[PDB]
Amino acid sequence: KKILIVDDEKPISDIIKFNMTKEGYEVVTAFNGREALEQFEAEQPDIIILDLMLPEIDGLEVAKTIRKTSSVPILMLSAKDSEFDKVIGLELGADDYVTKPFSNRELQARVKALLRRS
Ligand code: BEF
Ligand SMILES: [Mn+2]
Repeated sequence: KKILIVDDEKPISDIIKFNMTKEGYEVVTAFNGREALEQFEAEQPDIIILDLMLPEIDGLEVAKTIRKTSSVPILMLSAKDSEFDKVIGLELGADDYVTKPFSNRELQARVKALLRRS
């Protein structure tokens, strides 16, 4: 399975990539919202892990745009942890929303759960 990891912070992207590589997934990365949409179109990932505070296009906009044409599972991963943040992310099309800092093991389990019901 292929996972697109969207995060502008390289250290965070690297940690998620390492953990997804350990699960046997193929990993593709994007460091801003524009790169996220370009990688989504070129790579057709099975699941997207999506940061929200991104340069060029924010994660909420990326999710809304992707949802116009695809039902690909989206797991938002952000430091934005308010009730409004989680509700808006889910209402715009996210299948899950995990807050930073996060557990690598829980992330793996949620990606598995999402792939299970998608
Ligand atoms: F910058 Be991500 F929204 F944590
Ligand atoms: Mn960010």
